[PDB]
Amino acid sequence: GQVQLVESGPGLVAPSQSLSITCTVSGISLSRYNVHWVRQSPGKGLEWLGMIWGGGSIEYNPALKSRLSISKDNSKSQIFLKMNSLQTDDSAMYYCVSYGYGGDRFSYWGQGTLVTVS
Amino acid sequence: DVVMTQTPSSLAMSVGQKVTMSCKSSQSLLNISNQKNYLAWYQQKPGQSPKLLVYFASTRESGVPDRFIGSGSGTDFTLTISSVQAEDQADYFCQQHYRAPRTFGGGTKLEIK
Repeated sequence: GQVQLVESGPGLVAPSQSLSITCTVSGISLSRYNVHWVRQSPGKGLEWLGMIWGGGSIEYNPALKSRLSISKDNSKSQIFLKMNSLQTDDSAMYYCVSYGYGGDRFSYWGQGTLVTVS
Repeated sequence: DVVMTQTPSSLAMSVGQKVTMSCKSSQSLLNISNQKNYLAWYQQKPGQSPKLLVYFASTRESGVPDRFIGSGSGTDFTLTISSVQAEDQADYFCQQHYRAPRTFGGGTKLEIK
């Protein structure tokens, strides 16, 4: 077990209001791992949202890039997703996923968090 | 725009058979520099998050059994299951990690009888 990525969000949220999700990481060092934000829904399927590399760099999906913000806190082992101008379209199961070497795995895919923009 | 296309969208196999599912990119995912193909495979079972099975096109992840084998390169890849076992019934996606945005394939729904 030992390494866990637990994402926590609001569950239900009113539209055009802003989303905020936190990926809480355990058992690994954020400097040595890359964390991505992804979401999944039956209608839209799997969609890559962005990522923040071990060493600061952040990349976003060119579509949502304007409504997106990704950041982190290596001291608290947390990653953040802040998406604006919510539309009932953004409802999904959100996940943070990390990649890196040195652990009993190369990848750790979080639990998921349901965001129901309604 | 790197378009990831999986195939078939669904198939029905039976226990013990070799299962073959394809994944194709609109552009080459091979980094002419380290000669690694940046493509990963995932398995998703009911109400569970997806789990990585293979990366760099052929490198199995830990705990992934020897029966799953990733192959291919450039723009055409393949996930083979040497001998399927019932527990294998799941959704299998592929994601390209070459260029941002790291898009996913549409998935192939494997049904095991």
